[PDB]
Amino acid sequence: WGSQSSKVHIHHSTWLHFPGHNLRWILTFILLFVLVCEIAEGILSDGVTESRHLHLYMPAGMAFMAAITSVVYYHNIETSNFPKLLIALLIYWTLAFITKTIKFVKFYDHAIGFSQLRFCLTGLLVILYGMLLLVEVNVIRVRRYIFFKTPREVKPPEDLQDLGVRFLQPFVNLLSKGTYWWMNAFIKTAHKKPIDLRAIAKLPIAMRALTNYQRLCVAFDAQARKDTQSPQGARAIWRALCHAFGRRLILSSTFRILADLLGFAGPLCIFGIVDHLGKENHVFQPKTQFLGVYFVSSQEFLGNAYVLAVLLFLALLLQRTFLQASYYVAIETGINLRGAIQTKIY
Amino acid sequence: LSSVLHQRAKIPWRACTKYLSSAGILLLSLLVFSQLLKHMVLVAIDYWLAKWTDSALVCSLSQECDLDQSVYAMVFTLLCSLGIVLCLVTSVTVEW
Amino acid sequence: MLSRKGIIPEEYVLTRLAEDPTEPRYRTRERRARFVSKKGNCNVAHKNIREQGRFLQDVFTTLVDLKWPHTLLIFTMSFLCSWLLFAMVWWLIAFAHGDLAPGEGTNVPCVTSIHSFSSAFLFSIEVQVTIGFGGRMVTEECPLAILILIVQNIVGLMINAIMLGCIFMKTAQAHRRAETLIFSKHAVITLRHGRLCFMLRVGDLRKSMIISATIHMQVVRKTTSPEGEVVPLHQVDIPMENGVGGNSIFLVAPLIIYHVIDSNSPLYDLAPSDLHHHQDLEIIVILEGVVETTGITTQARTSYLADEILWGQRFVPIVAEEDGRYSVDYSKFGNTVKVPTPLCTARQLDEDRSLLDALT
Amino acid sequence: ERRARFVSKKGNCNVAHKNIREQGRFLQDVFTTLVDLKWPHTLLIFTMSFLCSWLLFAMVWWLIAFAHGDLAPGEGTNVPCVTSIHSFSSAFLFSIEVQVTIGFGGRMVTEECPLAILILIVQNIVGLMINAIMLGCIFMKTAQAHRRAETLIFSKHAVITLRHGRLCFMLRVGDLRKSMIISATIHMQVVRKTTSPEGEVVPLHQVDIPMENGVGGNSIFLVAPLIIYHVIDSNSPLYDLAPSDLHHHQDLEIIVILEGVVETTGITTQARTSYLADEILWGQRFVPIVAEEDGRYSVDYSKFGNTVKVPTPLCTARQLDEDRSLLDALT
Amino acid sequence: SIHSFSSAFLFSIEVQVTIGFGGRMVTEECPLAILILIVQNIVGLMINAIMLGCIF
Amino acid sequence: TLECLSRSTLLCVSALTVISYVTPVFLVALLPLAVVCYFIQKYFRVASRDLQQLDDTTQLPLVSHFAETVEGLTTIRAFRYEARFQQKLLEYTDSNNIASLFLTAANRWLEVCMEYIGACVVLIAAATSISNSLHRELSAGLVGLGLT
Amino acid sequence: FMNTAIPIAAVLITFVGHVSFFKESDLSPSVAFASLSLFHILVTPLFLLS
Ligand SMILES: CCCCCCCCCCCCCCCCCC(=O)OC[C@H](COP(=O)(O)OC[C@H](N)C(=O)O)OC(=O)CCCCCCCCCCCCCCCCC
Ligand SMILES: CCCCCCCCCCCCCCCCCC(=O)OC[C@H](COP(=O)(O)OC[C@H](N)C(=O)O)OC(=O)CCCCCCCCCCCCCCCCC
Ligand SMILES: CCCCCCCCCCCCCCCCCC(=O)OC[C@H](COP(=O)(O)OC[C@H](N)C(=O)O)OC(=O)CCCCCCCCCCCCCCCCC
Ligand SMILES: CCOc1cc(CC(=O)N[C@@H](CC(C)C)c2ccccc2N2CCCCC2)ccc1C(=O)O
Ligand SMILES: Nc1ncnc2c1ncn2[C@@H]1O[C@H](COP(=O)(O)OP(=O)(O)OP(=O)(O)O)[C@@H](O)[C@H]1O
Ligand SMILES: Nc1ncnc2c1ncn2[C@@H]1O[C@H](COP(=O)(O)OP(=O)(O)OP(=O)(O)O)[C@@H](O)[C@H]1O
Ligand SMILES: [K+]
Repeated sequence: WGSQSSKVHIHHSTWLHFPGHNLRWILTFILLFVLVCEIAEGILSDGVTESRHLHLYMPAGMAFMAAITSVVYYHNIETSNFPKLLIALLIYWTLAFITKTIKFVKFYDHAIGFSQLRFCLTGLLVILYGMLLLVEVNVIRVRRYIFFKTPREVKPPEDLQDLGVRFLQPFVNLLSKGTYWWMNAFIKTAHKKPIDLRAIAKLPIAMRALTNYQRLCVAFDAQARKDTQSPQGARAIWRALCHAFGRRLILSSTFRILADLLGFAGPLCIFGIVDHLGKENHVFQPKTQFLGVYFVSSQEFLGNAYVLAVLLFLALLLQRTFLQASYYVAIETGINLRGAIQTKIY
Repeated sequence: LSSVLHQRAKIPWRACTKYLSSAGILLLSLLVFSQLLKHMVLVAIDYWLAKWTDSALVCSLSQECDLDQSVYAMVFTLLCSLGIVLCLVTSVTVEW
Repeated sequence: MLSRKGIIPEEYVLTRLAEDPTEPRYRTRERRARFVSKKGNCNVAHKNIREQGRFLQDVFTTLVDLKWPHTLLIFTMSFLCSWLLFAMVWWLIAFAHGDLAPGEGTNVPCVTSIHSFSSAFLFSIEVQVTIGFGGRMVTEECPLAILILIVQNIVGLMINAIMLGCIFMKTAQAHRRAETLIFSKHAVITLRHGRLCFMLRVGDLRKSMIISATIHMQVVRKTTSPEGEVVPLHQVDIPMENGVGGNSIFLVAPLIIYHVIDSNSPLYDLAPSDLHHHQDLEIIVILEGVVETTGITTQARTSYLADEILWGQRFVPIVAEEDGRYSVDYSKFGNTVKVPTPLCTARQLDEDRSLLDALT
Repeated sequence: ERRARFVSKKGNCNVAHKNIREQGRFLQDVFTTLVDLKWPHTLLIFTMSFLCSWLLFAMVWWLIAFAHGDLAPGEGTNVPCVTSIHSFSSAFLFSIEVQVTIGFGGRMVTEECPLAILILIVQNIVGLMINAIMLGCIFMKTAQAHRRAETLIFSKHAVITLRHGRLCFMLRVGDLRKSMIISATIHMQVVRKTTSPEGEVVPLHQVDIPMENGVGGNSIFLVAPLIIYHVIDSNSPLYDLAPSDLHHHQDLEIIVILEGVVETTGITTQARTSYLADEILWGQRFVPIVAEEDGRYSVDYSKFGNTVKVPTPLCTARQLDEDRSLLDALT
Repeated sequence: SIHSFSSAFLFSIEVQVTIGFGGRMVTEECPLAILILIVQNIVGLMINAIMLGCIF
Repeated sequence: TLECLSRSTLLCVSALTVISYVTPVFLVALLPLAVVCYFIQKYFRVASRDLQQLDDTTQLPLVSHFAETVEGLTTIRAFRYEARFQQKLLEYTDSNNIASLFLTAANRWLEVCMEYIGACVVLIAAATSISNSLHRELSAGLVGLGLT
Repeated sequence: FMNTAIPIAAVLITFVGHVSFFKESDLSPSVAFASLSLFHILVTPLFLLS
């Protein structure tokens, strides 16, 4: 952080995202959610009593910070091609996994049961750490740098290395794929000077009209080999486009559907938030107390106005990022279709 | 040349002359009044709906400051009718 | 939908020819990029570096390059992180030992006086900084405390030793001494002893001598070889016309440095009529010696573009012989006065000499 | 096997010494050996030095207490020389407190016995000496700049192309850091099993090679990558390298030695690389690299070592200079 | 054991020089003391490190 | 466009007015958020105007190229020159597609940032309304209007 | 006109129907405002699926 003020390498640097990059971010995101769930449960629990009971949420409160710092450390070690330094992250996951495995089993021995949310959250978070750990060793298997003698080092993507490539959306960290953070620097350029065909530059390999034309010709030839149809009907072209862009059209639909389903949670959250706020009934959150600690169950957790309002905020973030993710994928596929079809017509 | 600041004119004059020398006086004022009236109805319908589900949850002509009505249907249907009519008027004025 | 979304996907229309649009592109305001700035700090931006962690491998060298504010913050963070981490360890081991719940019982604490986490944090401070107040002792009870005490002492000594080394290399920094070496803002081309040369002035301001000074000089022009090569920035070395050829120089008073333009110079075909701003030429000067106090080698970098040159002018004499000793009047350091000079090139002057000298 | 390299491409050499009459100089340079050691090994010796010193004096403190007999239970009929020493582990903790200078003060040194006073003096002096020595070793290790040599980057393989008529052996060297290398220097040597007319045989004769500098010096100012070449004059041993004679088992190697004091730590560093016989591409000029952007330059390290093919005669330098001279004389 | 100003000054000596006699400790009572202790330790170590370098 | 623009901006003003009325402590935090919103709108318009002109002036040569190629098809194929013109079309198509991609990405940049700002508004409105309805007894009706 | 009238007309019909022709609750804000927000999120794709 300090040195970047005195270096120019990262002005036009070149990245290499380690194997298992896409699912590494999503695992951090889902566990960043189920750590706010533990925070909400802890704050909900201790308030009914007359003391602090900091052990309910402070572990989660620092786990949330640890996860954020972990992803920042992982990204900083992903922009550079220096896998060695993530040994700390590798040992960290198992260090947390074993300790929280003990916590999970030591809830079962006392018959905590799934009826209490903290047991479900702990159990969910145990596998959320185990699978993250399994990703942290998958990087070892594919690069072979810690123990293996000869590393199988990999070069950065070939398209990134052109200085006439500046639309760097297809190769960037997942979170900035969603929030288009990389665009912010370009926006300052647009305000500083005008935007001619100089500021913007050549598009990546995947969007080049020749690449889309090649994929279209491959689709046509593969279709003509699988099915031997003498006419080339409108359905032939229709299946050609589907076979050339199915693995992206499905992604747009998947993102759009998930955005829609989470979007309806907004109205439903409004229903819950207002319904609980009736007659100013006295708080009766704890029903089954264990060893002097108040355990909050499922309905008790989602009956709290503050908990549901925070949950609504997280739901809006997911909805309004998936919806924009669907838009971009649809536009990218549509623009690729224009490129391939204009070339084919010519 | 240097026009980075100059480019951000925002075209405010290009709009003032447009409305003046093309629309006139009567219809421009009608458009603004109609738009504000319709939006105030939207404020009023939400405000009335809120106070209705509030008080009714067990001389009423006044839109506000009155809580002496067993049924709020009469004033709420009228507000809905005003919104529909003002939408029609607003659309006609803008397009004409 | 409030947005203007309707049935208009065709967008089929015919537009007449459009030419000469109003746009801020009449002239290129940006000038020729300087290869090194006038205060060193070369204005070259590396790009497309395939990073392999080499920047991060040498953390020690990286720490030295950091500014003092950021170095202090990292210094503070390093100590604070070690102090607080071992505070948790001491707190947790005492809490596991059970000597944290107070009472008049048979238990004897492993680390005395630990009552809350605050005392654990203060005990961590005492152990690693070796303050050793001694109200929170380490007893003989649990051997794990002795192990952790050994570990914390070793880690504290290592971090102290490492930061000492870094501070010793940062207090020996001489990047703030190289900034007291002064080059004249603009250099001149003027005749001396009948041969044209590219004069210049370099002076030292402080009283601490720089040992073993060495004035190199390079010309930076794009070069097209007869074989057709394309070198965007070729660097040709330049002599100093010293009495012994070597690059060494002894600098107390501001000396005049000049490159005698002989037959083997790359300045040999320059005319004042082609010394405008947009001329692709630049003269770099490298004054490197060893500072006598710190013993650390330093460089001073300056550049002279085409427009910075001043043809046919001579530097004003600066040194005088006062009562007690010599004087250096730095107010005249960069003043140039015009001298009667030809406008001919170096090769034109050589041709004139070739004929005029051979009278018979 | 195939062909031994004198220095590997990464800069480390491959020469293996044998039959050395070990005089103990390897052991004698204790401080230099520690600096060479890796940080894990340095930390192990660091830990073992302190732990051995702490435990050695801990046994002495236990021994003196046992000899004085003050560790057995007592009721006012005794004053221990080192307070609160009622176990060996107490003596071990006391040793830690003294040498590290933590000084908790629960186990004091009393005025009673003088032997503990002498041992306290010895332990303090030994602790200060070992602390000073480890400081020195750590200060020399934190001042190491061999990891700076890694940031110095050479071309994957070098070329030999015509420039300004004559023939030259070209090369490219680059620096990745933003820092500067003061007083840089590029040496260059050819290593060939060169036989002499007089009867001598040299297994690997190292012939120095000029850098074809403007002023005939070894100084180089390295900020951007530079096409550091060598003019193949008559005296250059590369005067008789046939392009047909570039195959694998051609006994050749081009050493390169990029020196120069690093500005940050003030330490001088070497960079090394060897171009083999088959690692030379005849007649392929380098790709221009230093582009220009708005108000600033731009180096494209993606095209650092790419070489495009340029036409040139496939003749030895002797067959070129002589032929050109004859043509000029005839004309 | 803070009684007069001289006690506070001697306590400052014990902290920065790291002598730490321990007759004037820092308890858990006021958190600001812990923060000031951290500040004095860091500042003392930084000044000591700088003077070491200059002496060297 | 005028109907949609006026209705959109006035709905926004009306919606913000109601949110402020329900929770008076919202507007205090609105002012820093309104400043951020002003910057986003300013920078986006400057970027969007440039990309819009670029998109227009890039799609004109493409249809012109198609028209002229159909005019002189025989002459082009006579020279066996069609490899050059296919490369010209690919550059024109790539230029057109990159202009569209940057315009869409600018649009998505604005939308993501504005909807995150709206999400922040929801959290501010929801938190302050629940607090004000547990102390000042907002009567739970303005809460519903504020949320929706 | 149709785009900006179908939400209000639907909301008008819905509220009047529940009060008069249904009488299945007391029309608490938890239900009234949740249904209002649902109508907004449903109007946007319903008017545009055509
Ligand atoms: C258990 C409780 C959890 C409750 C919440 C659950 C939320 C779960 C979210 C999980 C989503 C999982 C999807 C993962 C895959 C993403 C899409 C993906 O892989 O495509 C990536 C694409 C582009 O790929 P490409 O490199 O061009 O093609 C691949 C290759 N060429 C090939 O052969 O094919 O590029 C793109 O996909 C473009 C970017 C769109 C993606 C942006 C989404 C980011 C989300 C941001 C959320 C912000 C913060 C949320 C915090 C919430 C909790 C605190
Ligand atoms: C981030 C931690 C990573 C390491 C975690 C533990 C790993 C133990 C290693 C033991 C040896 C066994 C496997 C060897 C792994 C070597 C790792 C390593 O060298 O990287 C450490 C890094 C970078 O060095 P590099 O460029 O990779 O080194 C050359 C390399 N071998 C090569 O391929 O060419 O070196 C650096 O660039 C500096 C790293 C210093 C890290 C210090 C962190 C701050 C600690 C402060 C708090 C102290 C905590 C004390 C806890 C005590 C608890 C009892
Ligand atoms: C263009 C910049 C972009 C932004 C990047 C940096 C951001 C900095 C913000 C700017 C304002 C900084 C004001 C800091 C004031 C306090 C620090 C202080 O006095 O040191 C300031 C100076 C160094 O200044 P410099 O100009 O950077 O140094 C010149 C040289 N060329 C160089 O940069 O190198 O220091 C010295 O000259 C060295 C003296 C050291 C003595 C200090 C002893 C005590 C230090 C404090 C320790 C206690 C900290 C307490 C923390 C408690 C945490 C719980
Ligand atoms: C250049 C076209 O590239 C885009 C393409 C899109 C995709 C898209 O939905 N379009 C229409 C929808 C259909 C009926 C035309 C639309 C336009 C305006 C407002 C909202 C909407 N829909 C929003 C979601 C629910 C249905 C109504 C978005 C944005 C862009 C963009 O300029 O960045
Ligand atoms: N194998 C070897 N290893 C280390 N040093 C050697 C070796 N062979 C010779 N030397 C060193 O070379 C020098 C003399 O070499 P030379 O073999 O010619 O004579 P020498 O008979 O070994 O000499 P001396 O009697 O001095 O040991 C001495 O400094 C000796 O230490
Ligand atoms: N962009 C770059 N950043 C850093 N080092 C680079 C870069 N490009 C090349 N190098 C370095 O230059 C040398 C070879 O460069 P070149 O690109 O010509 O070959 P290469 O195929 O990368 O070589 P190798 O297989 O040895 O890595 C290597 O030491 C390599 O690390
Ligand atoms: K001490």
